[PDB]
Amino acid sequence: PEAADFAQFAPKNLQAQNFLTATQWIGVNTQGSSLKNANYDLRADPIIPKADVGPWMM
Amino acid sequence: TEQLRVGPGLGVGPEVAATGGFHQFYRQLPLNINEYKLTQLPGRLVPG
Amino acid sequence: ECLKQILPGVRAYALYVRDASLPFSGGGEEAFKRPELATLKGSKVLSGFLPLDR
Amino acid sequence: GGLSQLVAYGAQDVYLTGNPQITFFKTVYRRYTNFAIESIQQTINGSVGFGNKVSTQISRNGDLITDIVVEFVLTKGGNGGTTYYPAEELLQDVELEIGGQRIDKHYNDWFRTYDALFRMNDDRYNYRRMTDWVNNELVGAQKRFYVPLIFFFNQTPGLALPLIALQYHEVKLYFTLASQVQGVNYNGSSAIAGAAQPTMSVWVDYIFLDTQERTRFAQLPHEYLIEQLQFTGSETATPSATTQASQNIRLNFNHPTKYLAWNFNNPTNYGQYTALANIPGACSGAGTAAATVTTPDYGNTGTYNEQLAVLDSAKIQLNGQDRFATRKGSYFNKVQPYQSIGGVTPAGVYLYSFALKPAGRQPSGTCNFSRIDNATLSLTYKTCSIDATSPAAVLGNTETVTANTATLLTALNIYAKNYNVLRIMSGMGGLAYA
Amino acid sequence: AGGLSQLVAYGAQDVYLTGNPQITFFKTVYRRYTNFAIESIQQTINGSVGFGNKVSTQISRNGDLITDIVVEFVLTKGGNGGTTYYPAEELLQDVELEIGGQRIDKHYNDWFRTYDALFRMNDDRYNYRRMTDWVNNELVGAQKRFYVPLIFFFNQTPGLALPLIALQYHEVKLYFTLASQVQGVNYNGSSAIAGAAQPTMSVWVDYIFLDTQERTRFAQLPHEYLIEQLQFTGSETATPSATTQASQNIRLNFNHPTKYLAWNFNNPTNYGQYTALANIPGACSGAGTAAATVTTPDYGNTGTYNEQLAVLDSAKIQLNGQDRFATRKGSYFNKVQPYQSIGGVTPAGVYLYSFALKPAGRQPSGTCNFSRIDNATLSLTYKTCSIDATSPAAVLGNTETVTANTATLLTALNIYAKNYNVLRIMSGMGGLAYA
Amino acid sequence: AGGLSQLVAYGAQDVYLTGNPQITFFKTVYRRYTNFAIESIQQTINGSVGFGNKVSTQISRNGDLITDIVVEFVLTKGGNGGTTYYPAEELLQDVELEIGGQRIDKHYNDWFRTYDALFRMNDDRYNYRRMTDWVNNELVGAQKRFYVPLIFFFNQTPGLALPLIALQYHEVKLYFTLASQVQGVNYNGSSAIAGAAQPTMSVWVDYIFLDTQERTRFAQLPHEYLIEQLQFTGSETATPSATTQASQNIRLNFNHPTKYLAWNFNNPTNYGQYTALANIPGACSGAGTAAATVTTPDYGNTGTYNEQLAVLDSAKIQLNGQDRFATRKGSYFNKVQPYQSIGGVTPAGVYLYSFALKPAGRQPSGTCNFSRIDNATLSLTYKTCSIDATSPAAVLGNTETVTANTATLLTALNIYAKNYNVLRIMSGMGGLAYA
Amino acid sequence: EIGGQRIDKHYNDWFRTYDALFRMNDDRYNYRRMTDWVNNELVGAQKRFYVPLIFFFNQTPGLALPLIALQYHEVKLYFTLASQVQGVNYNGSSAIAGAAQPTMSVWVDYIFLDTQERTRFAQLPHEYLIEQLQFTGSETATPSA
Amino acid sequence: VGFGNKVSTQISRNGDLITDIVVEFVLTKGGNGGTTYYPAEELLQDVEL
Amino acid sequence: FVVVGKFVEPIPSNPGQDFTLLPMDQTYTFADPVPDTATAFDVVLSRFTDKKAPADLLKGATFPEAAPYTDSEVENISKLALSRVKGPDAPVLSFISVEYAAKGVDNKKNTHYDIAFMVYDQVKNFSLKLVLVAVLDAKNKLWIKKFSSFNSFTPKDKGPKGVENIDETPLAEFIPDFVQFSRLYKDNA
Repeated sequence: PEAADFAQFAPKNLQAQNFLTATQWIGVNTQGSSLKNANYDLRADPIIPKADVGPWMM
Repeated sequence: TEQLRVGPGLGVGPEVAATGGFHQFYRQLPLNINEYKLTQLPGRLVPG
Repeated sequence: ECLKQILPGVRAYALYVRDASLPFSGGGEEAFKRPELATLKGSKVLSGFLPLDR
Repeated sequence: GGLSQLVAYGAQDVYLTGNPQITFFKTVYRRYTNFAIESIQQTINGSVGFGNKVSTQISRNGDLITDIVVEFVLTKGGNGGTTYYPAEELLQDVELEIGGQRIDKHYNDWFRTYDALFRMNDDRYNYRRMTDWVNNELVGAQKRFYVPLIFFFNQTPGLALPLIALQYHEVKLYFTLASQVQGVNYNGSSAIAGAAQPTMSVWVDYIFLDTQERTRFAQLPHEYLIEQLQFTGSETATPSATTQASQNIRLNFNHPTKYLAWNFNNPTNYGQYTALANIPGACSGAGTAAATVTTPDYGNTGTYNEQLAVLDSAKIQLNGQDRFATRKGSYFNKVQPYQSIGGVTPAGVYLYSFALKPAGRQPSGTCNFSRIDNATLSLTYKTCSIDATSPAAVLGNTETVTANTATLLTALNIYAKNYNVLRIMSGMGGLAYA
Repeated sequence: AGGLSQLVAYGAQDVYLTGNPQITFFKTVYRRYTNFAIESIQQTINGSVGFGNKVSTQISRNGDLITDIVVEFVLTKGGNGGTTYYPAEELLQDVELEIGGQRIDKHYNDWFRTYDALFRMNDDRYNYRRMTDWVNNELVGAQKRFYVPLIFFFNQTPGLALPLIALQYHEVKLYFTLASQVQGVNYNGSSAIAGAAQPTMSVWVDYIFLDTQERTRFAQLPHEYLIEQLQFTGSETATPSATTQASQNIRLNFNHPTKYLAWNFNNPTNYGQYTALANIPGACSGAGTAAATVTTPDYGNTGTYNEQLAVLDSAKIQLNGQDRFATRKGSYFNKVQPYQSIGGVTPAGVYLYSFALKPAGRQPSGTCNFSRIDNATLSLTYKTCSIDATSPAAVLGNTETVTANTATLLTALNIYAKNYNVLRIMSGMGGLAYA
Repeated sequence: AGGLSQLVAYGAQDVYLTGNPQITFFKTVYRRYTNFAIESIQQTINGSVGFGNKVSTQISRNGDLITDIVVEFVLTKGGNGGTTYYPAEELLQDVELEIGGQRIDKHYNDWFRTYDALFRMNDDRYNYRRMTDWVNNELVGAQKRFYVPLIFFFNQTPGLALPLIALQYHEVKLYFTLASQVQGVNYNGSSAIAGAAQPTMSVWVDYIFLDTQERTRFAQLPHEYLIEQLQFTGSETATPSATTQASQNIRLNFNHPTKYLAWNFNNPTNYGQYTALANIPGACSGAGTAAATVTTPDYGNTGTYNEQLAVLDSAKIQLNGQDRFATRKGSYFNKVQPYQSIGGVTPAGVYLYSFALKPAGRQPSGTCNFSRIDNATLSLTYKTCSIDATSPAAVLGNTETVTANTATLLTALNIYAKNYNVLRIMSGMGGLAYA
Repeated sequence: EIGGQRIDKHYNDWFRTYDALFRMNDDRYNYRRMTDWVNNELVGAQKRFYVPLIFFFNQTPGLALPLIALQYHEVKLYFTLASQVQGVNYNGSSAIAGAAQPTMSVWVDYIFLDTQERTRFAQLPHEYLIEQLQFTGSETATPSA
Repeated sequence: VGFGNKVSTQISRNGDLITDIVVEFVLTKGGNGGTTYYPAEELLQDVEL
Repeated sequence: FVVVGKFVEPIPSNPGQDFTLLPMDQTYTFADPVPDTATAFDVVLSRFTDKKAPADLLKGATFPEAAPYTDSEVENISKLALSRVKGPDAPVLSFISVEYAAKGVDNKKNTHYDIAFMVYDQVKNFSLKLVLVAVLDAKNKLWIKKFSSFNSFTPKDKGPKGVENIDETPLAEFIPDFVQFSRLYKDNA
């Protein structure tokens, strides 16, 4: 809602700028764990099938 | 205003001024808490 | 998530250019506004003399 | 430094800051209507004096009214330690009548109970400053007291009484002044020779509205959800030294009730809700040889010392069924107000709420006693076996006992604060339910 | 039975409370807010700190918005317990808030004392006292770190945080004047304390670090903040005496929508003394014994709730020469006004008259716009100052219309008014909508 | 004249306050709410109670939602007045909140003391003390029923009432550990009190009974509650010394979005002792007389506001080695932080650092997520403990950076933090979203 | 603790009770050799002790805890150290002046699986039959003469 | 309640049916053993339903 | 659901008279749980007003008539209007007095009236203030333009919401960018 479409703005070619700042996603874990990214095992560590199920399995 | 002056009697909506006299019929039983924590194990026999 | 940063990103840039390019914001007296006294004493300033009617 | 907290953003923060809805760094003040407030003196009809009845009619000076403060001027009939909230005691009662209908009525004891239970901290202290002598003043000292009223319209502007909408009804406050006020004109039962009669003045704070709002009040019908006090006095089962008295007191109350409040008292001594004893502050001369455990230290009449209270336990039942499990008296004195008010309640004063927040104005759960055939408060009293003249007997004793002087607390006062609707229209007002 | 028995007994009277229900109480929806962080940054003080000196600081651009400001002091007791009274508050003689050279507001040591006396309360007030005084019977030579929070509009709520980031062209400065003397620290009454230490001072500002989306808006967009300002003038108090009830009509040179007026009478010699001195416990140096004097206060007990030592018999305020309300006793303005409007307990000698329903809050709730009033006047009647202050019986047993003979020492009157204005910030600059 | 003379004085400066009005204060519309009732119901304690016992209760499905919980205890004094300090609080060593076997939260007796020290105030604080201690000069053998309210998120507000009803397959339990010893009840310092009675105990849960429409929604709909949790770790204090300023780098093994972090330094021997003992009134057993000792506290007056007896000199919190704020005095955490964030008064020896604007409330209003901070550290600097605790001149006349020699006994450090997690309920079961 | 849930909890007394009932012969002796001084060591003697844990996964490979399958949950051990230990820092009720504070270290034996086995453990759901210890303390009815 | 007084009660509606009714009295002996004869009965002079 | 029968008993020997003791069911409902103030009277009295037949398009410029109103044209047309309330379920509405009575004389020999009066409903035991805007032609025909209850003529709007607390300061809106966080998460899949 803020900033009412300014069609009279001339620099509409903002291609020379990189707006993405990936500073908040540096060093995250699965959800909220804290283990300093835990790069301990010198292996590939395969993908675990975490299915969004309820509190029980079945 | 009208000054309703509701009388005694529970277990019903506000449209009833009075329901019971000295003893209303509405009664509530306790929920019998921890009823699931009782197993009710049956009895069995031994080899004759 | 990218749009959460970009859409405000674009806004920030466009407003930046306004300020980078134009003096102060490019605005007028709206920005350079002195306080209004806004009191009534001046309402009682009276004329010193009355001219003859013509 | 602070920047590292902004950076340290995780999945857990989505519930706190994802897709922001609000900000803490911007406040919006809401534009309001135009009004002004003025304090105007009312005329008192009748005759001011101890034991006399007086009344006042609120003059139609403003559009709405809120606060009412009664001024009294009293002199001390003895030294510091002889009075206890004497202006509170003096205003024996006050009745609020609109167009001849009784909307509400308060008693000196209610003011004491209400304060003891619902006010707190410095508000309570300032209140005491306006109703008593708190700087060790001496005999002959003169002081003006201010006793605020606590009727629904005196609690919040939100319930300002729309006098403008009451063209056909007068609003009157009827007052009864106490026959005696401790430390002012009487000392215990003894009259104080030469004591001065009170000077009284009633002040009403009026709201003056601008045109649009004033018009709405005058032309719209209104329904105010207001509070009323119900009160009855009862004979207290007399506790004794050998047995624990118990009593079933029928709660002859009606209407959606936010809470019940009660106390036991010695009607001789205003504000005495506890037993007296020879321990500091618990009686006149307490702590020494001259101590009298039958005469309170009036200036220190109230106390938080539960040992001197008389309620062992209590429950409320409705139509013979338990409302809640029986709890010890100290629960109604300490926990109830801890949970529902957030202040500290003096020993001997008890509360049981049917509401989440009874101290507020917004309804938050009520017990409608109009729908109960037999509402009863069941009290169990403590055993009054302690020799009050022996501090060891008092201070080192058990849970279920109290002072032998506790049997003097024979007056049982039960209050119920409820909701009703005061509807104003046709230039007249009146209650939705009786 | 149990709670269900209350729930089931629903009647006609309950319709107004729960019929066609709109809300519940048992489920709270918290709103999602922006990311932010708060950090305490030390500011540089220009000028020499010391007694009687004037120093200043410019708030750095170390965050985007600011709120709390705390001025720290290190003081050393120049005497024993009971010789000081809120000395850090006394020391900070005044504080001026200027944005771009434009005075936004200004506080005085006395205002800090009045403000506290009038608006803080209970444990808040006590904790405040702990941050400005010695309250545990500390002795001579004791050294302590004091904290004096500022009370400007942006120092009270995050909602009014000053957007320094939006003030790119204007600097924000705080000018602080330190008192020439502080009781019990470098002077004892009028006497200097040999060997007294100079204060050490530091100014701390709590900064708000915004995330990108909000930071941008603050830097780039215009803002409007409804703010509070303090108006203040000093006056000579008509001197009351043993022989008379002095009267005085004080024109109130105030402007803007005003929430309230506040005032006190005082003895400029003794900071915080708003009442007469007397030989009653806590009312004078040595009260209760042979050495008692009613020429010097018990400094640690300078303030009091004993109305008998106050000097205002009655007062009214007129607007354009007309009564605004009926004349009321000084005790009304001391006890009832703040009862009604604040809810705390105001010390004797400090008075309030509100135009607002809740002047202690942020939201405007009725104001007196003095820019639209030609003659606002405060009319005061003083008490007869006939009581012999050296005789506690004379004081404790006195009447409503009289006070201590020592009450004539309260010759200074401080009248304050707190009002609203609008702080506008645009294109890197800022100032107020009204003068 | 009168109020109308103010009302008429409307001008341009009032437009921001009253033009195109949005609200009025003269007419309140109360909201119609849902039907409910509240009942206080005793729960069954499984396991013997007494000193050193550990018991638990399962909250029965009497009502639909649960809030306030009070643990009743009956204790008898093992000595005279002045020998106990919040003994019912000391007695309840800890309480663990578990749903479906998952730990949701857990409080400790010291937490209750720390929490109170920071967040309760005025008469609430006093009334609380009345429910956990003897405050009317009771003597040996005195018996009282004590009430220890729990302070879990659902025990504070109806807004977070725990939806016991929506947890059809999960049990909600509370585990209570009772202290092996309670000062002035069964022990006096290290000595046991012969003949001391064992406590009686009962747990009371206040249940909310909902009507059909609301009850059904709670039972059937999924829920997400934003709740608070306590994190706690004990540390050994770098032993304070008379020879230097001890210092310590404490890893902050904390996680989750934290509203605040708080800590205290104590002598584990004496519950609630957060300060050094000294021969000044109230600061030690027998203080002020010949019998005074600085090895035993005046238990009834264990707490104090005299920071001179607090050990911490200064502190900072670092996040990933970066100072999160400039180093501030221990007195800054003790007095200013709670002034700013709570509004109460904090006892000496207890320190608070907020990451939130209003940590005393429910709305997060700013948090520090320690699950995203690889290595947070609390860095504490201690005072030099060179003051002769037995000599008031030294105890009271000393400098900012020193404390009592007896401060060396404050060898325990308790660090607490409050953070936000989400209690989710779905398909009849529930627990916390983040482990 | 796994995922915030208490899986189990042992007490020093349990270790003593457990040993009293389930260890034996040289196993019991060797155990004592790892937790005590059994060769008549004298005051001032220093010794490293090895206290094995007895949780279900500490007893058999068969119940090895699949840390690999717990990607979103942490596994923690909380250890409480006694305020006093006889013959170490206390002698009956008396503190021993000069007693040293303990040094502590926790060692975990980790199983490294090859690719096929590791992948299955990481990806498949598991049901491990485990043991838990329930424990409460009680007052002993005291007998007399 | 006292000697020579008339007192009464309305039976409450707590249950559905009523059977046994017992009037309890607490009396003290004004003399030694042998001086009373079924005094609780003597005291309850009459009961009207 | 209660069963009431005849109670078969033997014939009385000497007399024929006895105590009947008829059954009674003591229970009373309300017509509405909330008390009616003026709405029911507003609809019943609104259906008794005349149509557009008066044709008194002119403003009238009614002026008040200060008098005790003992027996004049105002109370006469008020009683004439109250006598027109003769419906099947219409209330009795006993007349009491008149306050704020205004008369206007139209140049076409007409007499308009704005009469506010008080009525007392005896069946409902309460009073109401009614507004009667009625004109009178030269042929004694009394046309009623609007006959309803006072306080029912509400103003245009009720501006202020009527906040309950004195100072609470609700949280301000975030006011996001071009998509306002709704179309952002809704447009993407």
